[PDB]
Amino acid sequence: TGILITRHSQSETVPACSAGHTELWTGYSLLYVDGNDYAHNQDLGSPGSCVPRFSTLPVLSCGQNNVCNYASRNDKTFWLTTNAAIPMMPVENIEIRQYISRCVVCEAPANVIAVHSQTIEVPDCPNGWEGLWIGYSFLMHTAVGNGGGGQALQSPGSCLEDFRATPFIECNGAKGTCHFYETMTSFWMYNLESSQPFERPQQQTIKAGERQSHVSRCQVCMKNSRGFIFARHSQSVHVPQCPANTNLLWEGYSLSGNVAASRAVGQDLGQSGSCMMRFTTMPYMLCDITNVCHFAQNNDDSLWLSTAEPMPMTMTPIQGRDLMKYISRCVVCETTTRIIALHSQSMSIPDCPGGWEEMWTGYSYFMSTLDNVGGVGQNLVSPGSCLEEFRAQPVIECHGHGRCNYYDALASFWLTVIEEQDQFVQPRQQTLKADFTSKISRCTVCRRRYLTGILITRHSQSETVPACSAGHTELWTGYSLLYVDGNDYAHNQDLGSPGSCVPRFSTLPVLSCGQNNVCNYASRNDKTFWLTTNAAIPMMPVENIEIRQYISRCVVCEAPANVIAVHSQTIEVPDCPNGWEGLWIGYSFLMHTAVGNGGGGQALQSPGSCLEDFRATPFIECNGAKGTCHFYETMTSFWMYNLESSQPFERPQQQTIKAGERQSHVSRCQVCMK
Amino acid sequence: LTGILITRHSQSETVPACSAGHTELWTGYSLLYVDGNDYAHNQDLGSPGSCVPRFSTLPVLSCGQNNVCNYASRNDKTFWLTTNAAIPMMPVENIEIRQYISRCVVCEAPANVIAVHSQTIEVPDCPNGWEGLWIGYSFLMHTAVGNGGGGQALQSPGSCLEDFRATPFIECNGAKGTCHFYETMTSFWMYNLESSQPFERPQQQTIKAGERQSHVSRCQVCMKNSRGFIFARHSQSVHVPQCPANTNLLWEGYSLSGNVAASRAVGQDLGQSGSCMMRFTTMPYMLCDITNVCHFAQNNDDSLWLSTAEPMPMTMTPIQGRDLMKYISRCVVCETTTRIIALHSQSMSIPDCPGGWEEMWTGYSYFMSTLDNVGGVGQNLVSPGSCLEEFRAQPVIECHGHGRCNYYDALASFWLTVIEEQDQFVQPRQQTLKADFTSKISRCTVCRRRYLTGILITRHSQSETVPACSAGHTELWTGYSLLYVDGNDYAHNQDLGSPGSCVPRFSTLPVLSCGQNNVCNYASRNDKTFWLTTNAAIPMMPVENIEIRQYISRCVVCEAPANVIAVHSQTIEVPDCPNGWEGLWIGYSFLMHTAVGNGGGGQALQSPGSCLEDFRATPFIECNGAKGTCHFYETMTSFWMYNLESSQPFERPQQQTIKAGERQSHVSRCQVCMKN
Ligand SMILES: [Cl-]
Ligand SMILES: [Cl-]
Ligand SMILES: [Cl-]
Ligand SMILES: [Cl-]
Ligand SMILES: [Mg+2]
Ligand SMILES: [Mg+2]
Repeated sequence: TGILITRHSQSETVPACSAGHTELWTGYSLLYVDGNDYAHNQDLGSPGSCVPRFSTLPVLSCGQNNVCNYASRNDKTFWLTTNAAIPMMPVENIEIRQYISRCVVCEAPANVIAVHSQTIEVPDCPNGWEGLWIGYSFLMHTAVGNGGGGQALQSPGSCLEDFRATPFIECNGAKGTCHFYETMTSFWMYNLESSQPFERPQQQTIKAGERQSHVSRCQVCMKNSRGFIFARHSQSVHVPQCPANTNLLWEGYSLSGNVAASRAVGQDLGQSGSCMMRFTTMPYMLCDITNVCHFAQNNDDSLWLSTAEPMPMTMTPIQGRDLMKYISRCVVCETTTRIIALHSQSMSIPDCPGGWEEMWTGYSYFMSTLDNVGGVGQNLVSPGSCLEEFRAQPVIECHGHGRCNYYDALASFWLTVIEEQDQFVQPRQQTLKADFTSKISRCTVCRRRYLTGILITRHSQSETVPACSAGHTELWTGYSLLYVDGNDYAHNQDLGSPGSCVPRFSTLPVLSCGQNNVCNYASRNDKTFWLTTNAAIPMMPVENIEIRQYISRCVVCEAPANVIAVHSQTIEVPDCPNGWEGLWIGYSFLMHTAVGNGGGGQALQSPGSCLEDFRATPFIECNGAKGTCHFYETMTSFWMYNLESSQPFERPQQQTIKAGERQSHVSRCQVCMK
Repeated sequence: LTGILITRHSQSETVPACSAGHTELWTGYSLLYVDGNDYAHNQDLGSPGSCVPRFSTLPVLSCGQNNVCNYASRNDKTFWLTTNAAIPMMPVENIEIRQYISRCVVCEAPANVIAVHSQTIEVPDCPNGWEGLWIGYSFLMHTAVGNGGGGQALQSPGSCLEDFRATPFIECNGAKGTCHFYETMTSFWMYNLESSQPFERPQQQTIKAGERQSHVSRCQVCMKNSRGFIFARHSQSVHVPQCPANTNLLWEGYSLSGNVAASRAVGQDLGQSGSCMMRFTTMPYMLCDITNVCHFAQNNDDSLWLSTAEPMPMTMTPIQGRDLMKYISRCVVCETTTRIIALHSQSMSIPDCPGGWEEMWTGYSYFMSTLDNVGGVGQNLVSPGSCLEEFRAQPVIECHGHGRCNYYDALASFWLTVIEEQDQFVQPRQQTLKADFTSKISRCTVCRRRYLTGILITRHSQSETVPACSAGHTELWTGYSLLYVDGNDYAHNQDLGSPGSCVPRFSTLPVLSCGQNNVCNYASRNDKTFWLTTNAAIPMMPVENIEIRQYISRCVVCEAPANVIAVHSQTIEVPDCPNGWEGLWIGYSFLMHTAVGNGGGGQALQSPGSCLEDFRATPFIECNGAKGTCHFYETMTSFWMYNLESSQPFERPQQQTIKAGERQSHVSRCQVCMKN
């Protein structure tokens, strides 16, 4: 059954699958798209980072007035690059090919993960796992400023076989050229060998041939049970225990994320990338285009889940071995079946679906935000969105300097209780003490008790609740959540994830918590964004029960096998891979931008990247505390472009596409099940 | 005539003309801002820097640390005020651009010129003794996409556009040589508050087509008929402050710190009249979109007000309604015959005014406020707005379209700290203060000149030796060349032509941060500072202690007898000074900079700070605040005005990689000029 692994060559060569592993397609290694000044990344370990047809601009931009614009602004694409020497001038048409990494997508017989030693040692695979390749721990990237992204440390995409200081190239979309720029920065996990635990990082500048001995090593491992894994966090100084019917792989320290070059990139707390075997206030170094790397020389941060230990009365930063009292511990566990989280949005703890068993219960944790670096958020189907201890301040901030503290702008967001009758009523402002756990949505983490436990999410893009495919089991129905804009950070749910299908609607489904153990509901200026229906656009915002005709409905279904989207990048519907069968066809939906810092995007292998109805404005903006929703000219949708008339490295030609011609310029897709 | 300059934009293809006896200095094209390396650097539409003599879709060059500059090689943008021409269906190129670029003129005026805003449908009268030059609509902010954009100073004539347009600017893709209008472009205009009580909830509205004009605040641009320099003064209390001696009251109002629209905070300098609004409201503006619809208080935007010492309610719930009166600081706007400056001691000593200057008030050195994911609002350190009479850990309160205000945890303040002489070039000592804050806050004095009007000039040596004043100029102080502070990941700059960029005492951390619960923190987090650097050689690794001084540019602040501007040739030729002006120095046209993270900033093109005497591809250094070490990084970019000598105006820029050995020959030149 179709567990899918993606391999990147970091060269002009197309990589190969192993024997036994069936090749699904080959392509070009896509890192991220910069659309309307918003960076939307693909996971390098996922099939969505392997794009069959190259273009410097494989996307189309669509606005609120039935006009789409191709290659009409200043959007960029970023691709993993090769070992070719850095050119003096930007490269154009077929010379580009020498600089774009190639990739292959393969079906593996069992789960595949990356493990990281955080040292010069190559880490071993866990018992019952075997190595596929070894490499270097690739953590984050920025092209310029804080525009960039980062990898999940559980993902094979965080383990690149070739260490390169500049591992990606930047393409000017409409100019059709690609180049390297001095601001391009890579961030790699650092070799912590023999470092003094909890003491100040020993700053280093490293050059040329000595760089590699300072990079953390990794191995990508496949299970020989299909070997699904997850993390569990104690939120205390005590190491937690793996739940019944799961086996301990390793213990560690709870990594929430990293803030490099003023961009926070989180590690999902359900994944093994949130459980580091070695704690440090600075887990990574930066590497520049002149083959110099700097460790703890400038001003970057790490974020760790914390304990309930109080700040000292002096409120001075914590340093030295005192830090041990403040950092949460974790374990990584292996299970024969998949793990999910369910959120009630009520005081009721949700029950596990029929056929599943409860691993733990907790509180619905949505995101943490920071000042002027964005934030770090959880997938609402991940166990990381279900923390067993409610905390106003669940995350502590640490610096290259070697100290950590709670700083005032650190905020947390949790799903709130929404009584059924209150869904379409204006949120009522409330300030609460952080021991009032009765205002916080409850959650349950479940493993499947043979079906491995795959969930499919479908969005109707209408007022009608959609049905599961025949033979699939309906688990719940809900409303199509796209993202929450909280303290001016946009945290998305992928539309293929059950986390985008929330059972209860509200213009404000979250509350925020801050310092002094105080939480606030509907007390500031937050907003939420939902996939919308086919209803006519209103002349002014809609309010309370009128909102219901503009919110897409959804259903979450349990399916016997894996599901992916495939994209033709042409006007034709793509066939499913050999051995897979189609569930629905649609239009290739990549990313979106909106007012302020608003934006997000879909994984290209996710069913969320395949919407059945093409809509230039597929989502609506809800004013959180006002209880009203509306469409705005600041909303943009990005779809994969129909490249049928283009050569791979041909420069995009500007096109303004009007009315009924828009759909003919949009890539088609099919959602397929093994 | 001392060389006071007024800038007018026609919002049309026709070049505008100067008033009666006003002498024309030059004409040009109306530059709004430049988006370089994903950083927006704006020109003040009321200043000569917004009037650029030679158009290009990309009039700038990008230079890096590794011996290469790039022209038209990335995805940089320019934004220009536009005309009344109909919006095209697709981007326009080459000569088709011309009909869409507003023209401008720079004129010499005999006296000070300001904008006054009614915040109503009524055109405000000029203050007694002032004469109107034009009337218009109150233009506050703009965004092109996301939170990239900027805003006007409400004292500036640039906040008073004669023609109201929902889309008053056009966007040019630098390297493609095309310009266009995009659906995400938004303008923000001050709102007509005629039918509303000040502390009642904003009554949200959606306004269509023909009714939009009647909801826009009106303004008049006024010239003094004394030259009538003005300043604001804030009480930080509900009491209306008094105008100091030898100054006269123009109006009283409420202390506006800034606005946060589409997730971009744009401050009003607290020394300028734009920080003193006649009418308070939690939502002073509306947004207007490209489809001729405006929305007032329908979505989620903010205003920022200087606050009183009134305690938050113990419940910590937001404040609403009549209760808001207790929290909003009051202000006055005063006129004076001479100019106003602030001096900062960086110590517990209160500084004395220079010889020939008289003290108006004393206070504490206020640098900036930061907010979460919208940036921050900062003060010019020579402005009286950088000298607040009362220290406050939380000097600013945040207000919403909803009609409520509160302090929120992410709202932080930054103050200049005490730096002893012996603390310079030493690693900062961490300190968390729960009491005795004033032991670590710099003191300041606001002075007016006692005839010379008190014009101050700043020179940067780009060396470790202090530069000299031009003869006839009086030296007031010397210092170190501060470019910007990166605090809570907001970059707040000092213009290199402002005396605020000349800091008497160096530290890798010259500020401390204060926040909720009345706690201040020095060297406690991860802040950093950027200084103009020297001619010294690039180090192989970060420098420390006795090595840092050779890398920090020195500066001098001098009093000049007449006004001083930079002029730019936009060619390899050194430009002549205007008729009746004489040159002080020559140099290279320095527009903006970007660095790690959210780091960046830029110079006003009429400021001497836009004219550096030495070209350096990496003209500044990055100091790690708490570590006390400084270094150069590949993330540092400098932007210079480009040599357009052989470019036709609407010609498409040609990509060029420019290697060391010819970088200087592609850089516009400048001369800094003083009125005779
Ligand atoms: Cl584009
Ligand atoms: Cl809110
Ligand atoms: Cl460019
Ligand atoms: Cl610091
Ligand atoms: Mg906001
Ligand atoms: Mg930072």
